[PDB]
Amino acid sequence: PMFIVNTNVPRASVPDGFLSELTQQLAQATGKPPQYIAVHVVPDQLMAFGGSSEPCALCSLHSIGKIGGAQNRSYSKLLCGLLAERLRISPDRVYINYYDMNAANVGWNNSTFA
Amino acid sequence: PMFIVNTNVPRASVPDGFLSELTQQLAQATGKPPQYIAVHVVPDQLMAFGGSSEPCALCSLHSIGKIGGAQNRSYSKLLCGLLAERLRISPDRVYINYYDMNAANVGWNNSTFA
Amino acid sequence: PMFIVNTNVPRASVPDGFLSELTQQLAQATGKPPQYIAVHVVPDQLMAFGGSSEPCALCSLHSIGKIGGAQNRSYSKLLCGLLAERLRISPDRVYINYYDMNAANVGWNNSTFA
Repeated sequence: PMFIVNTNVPRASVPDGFLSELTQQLAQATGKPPQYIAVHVVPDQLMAFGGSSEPCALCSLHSIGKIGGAQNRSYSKLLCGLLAERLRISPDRVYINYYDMNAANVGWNNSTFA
Repeated sequence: PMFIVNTNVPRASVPDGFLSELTQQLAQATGKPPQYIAVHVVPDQLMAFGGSSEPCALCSLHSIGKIGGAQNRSYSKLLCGLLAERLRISPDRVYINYYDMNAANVGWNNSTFA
Repeated sequence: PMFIVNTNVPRASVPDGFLSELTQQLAQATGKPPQYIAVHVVPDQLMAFGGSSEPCALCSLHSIGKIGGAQNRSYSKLLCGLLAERLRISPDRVYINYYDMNAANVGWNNSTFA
């Protein structure tokens, strides 16, 4: 799985352990080994949500399977919780786009997963 | 809706109110309330279009509905126009990817829109 | 086609001419003229892969057609090879997401390809 967070919070406010915390929590939530999880955090962005530049986040989660109606509601609770606690972002200023990837459409280690 | 602009134009050339303008224009074009519109502008990027590093942009628009043949032409005229007027990017050096998102695949405030 | 590379390798390690090389190699691999290829390289990113911050990359390739099972294997060998040779990134620390875009969902030059 790969998880991307784009946010206007400054780099100095991103805790040093945040990428490792996300990796472990996503491994538990998805049931996948941590070795397969990639995380990308992009702070200091020029962003607005609802016309306001108060802290916000635009996120994406891509996974081969483990995406769906009930699962995505659970992921949204987990991730809004982490963003609220660690980055101080209000949960109504977070969007998360979920992508169920076909194995033939994910490249890794010179090949694809198909 | 969520609109992202990645561009090699320098940050100093982005006008002060550009995020507000995009928000209002997108609200009018999509018919969705400004409260739910997120905009993200990423300048100073290392980009090329057709092998050249003249000003260019790669953009994405994600929406739950309001995506389709005729609507997307209208959005492209609006958005290429704004980027040409405000950032001085030629419209033939802009790509905009459009994504019709399933409501179950957009997380917000501890749930999804399904 | 549009190709995006996000990496934690520093900007100073990106060779002169890399965006040209990517444009030329992707034109050959996809069969599309170079004029319609856009490339975007994002170094110095805060990223982890498998809970480690050793060099890694998250990439996307979006094309109108020319995406599929066997083609994506060929692209992954090509692109993992280039990232390994030019940026010193191990292929097992690269994900590439492939997107087959409908022509009606790509805006360019004030219109769409539909």
